[PDB]
Formats: sequence, C-alpha cells, structure tokens
Amino acid sequence: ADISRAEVATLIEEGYSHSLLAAAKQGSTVLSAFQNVNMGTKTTHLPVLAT
Amino acid sequence: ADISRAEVATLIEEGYSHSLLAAAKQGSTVLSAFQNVNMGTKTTHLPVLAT
Repeated sequence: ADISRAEVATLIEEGYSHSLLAAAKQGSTVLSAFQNVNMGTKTTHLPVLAT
Repeated sequence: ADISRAEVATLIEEGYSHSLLAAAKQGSTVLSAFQNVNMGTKTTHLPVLAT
C-alpha cells in the first residue's frame, strides 16, 4: 500500500495569481485626433464660408 | 401610447456653433517678396542705365 497525491486531498492546495490579468484599454482615435465639440441638443448647425 | 421625437416638435431647439466659421486670410505674395515703395503721387520716374 501507498500514499498517492489523490490520497492527500485538500491538504494539497491550488494557488492563484493575477500576473496575466491585465490588459491596457485603447481609447477612440477620432476623439483624440480631433476637437470635441460640446452639444446641448440632437442637431447643431455650423455655418462655413462657401464663395 | 408614447412620445416620439417628432411628437415634441419645436419644444426641441436646434443648436449653433461657429467652431467651423474661421479662416486665416492670405496676403499678397508680391507685397512680401519685393520692396514696398511708399508713393505720394500717381507717377514716379526712375532713370536706369541703358547703353
């Protein structure tokens, strides 16, 4: 007869590590490339020179 | 049985922005390339060597 690894049960604990549990978040490209314009309503008009 | 956006009509105001209504004006090239001579009268004579 013997002592197997399965004969010792939860005297053998399993560990945990968060060393692989991170990812950098990536923002919107267009929100950093261009001016953000605040709005107060669904539709904003912008006049532009045309001739 | 509900209020759509088109059921509220002009209780919704449309907005305006001038953030797109600007342009730098471009000067004359010949007035920056060459000497600007201050004239007091319509005609100035300049003699030049010719032979």
